[PDB]
Amino acid sequence: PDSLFAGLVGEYYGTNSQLNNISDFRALVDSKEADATFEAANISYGRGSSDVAKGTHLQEFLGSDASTLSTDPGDNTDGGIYLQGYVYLEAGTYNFKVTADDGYEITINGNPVATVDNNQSVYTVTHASFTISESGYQAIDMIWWDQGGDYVFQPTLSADGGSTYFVLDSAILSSTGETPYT
Ligand SMILES: O[C@@H]1CO[C@@H](O)C[C@@H]1O
Ligand SMILES: [Ca+2]
Ligand SMILES: [Ca+2]
Ligand SMILES: [Ca+2]
Ligand SMILES: [Ca+2]
Ligand SMILES: [Ca+2]
Repeated sequence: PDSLFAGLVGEYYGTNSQLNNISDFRALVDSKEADATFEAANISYGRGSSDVAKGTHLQEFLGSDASTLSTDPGDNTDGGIYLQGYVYLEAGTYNFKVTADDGYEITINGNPVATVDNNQSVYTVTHASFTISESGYQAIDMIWWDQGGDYVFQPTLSADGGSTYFVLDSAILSSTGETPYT
């Protein structure tokens, strides 16, 4: 049985190898069990300095979500997160606008909808629009990593053509696709 909560299933992975791109982080995820798990209920993380993977920086980065960490990871030079679950969206057009250091990829119903395939100091990208064909819980996953230094990850979403954006949080997230009452 998988726990039902108003959030995405979160996994954190650390490494002492360099993360340069999405492929490197996905390979890290493939290579071992998560260094920690957590509930991603308020996906607006950071900003901080001096490496996400060292000391208590992950806790600080995750903020309101850190109280759900399964363990306190040891130090690494590089690290990142893999989030997966469901997000309630009505049929219509949407676009992400993401602030991040380093890179990331977000997919909805298996299709990439926001990609930065490289390292970067903090930068905000307004991504191209996509459509949702049927109202309901949509499958969503995210990866984000830090190669070192500063770190931030805030992927906001607009349903109104970029006039207003919201953080993905417990209002609309579901870990399993069932309706959370938590
Ligand atoms: O990863 C970013 C780009 O490289 C360095 O400037 C650190 C910074 O956080
Ligand atoms: Ca794994
Ligand atoms: Ca630690
Ligand atoms: Ca909390
Ligand atoms: Ca590094
Ligand atoms: Ca960084």
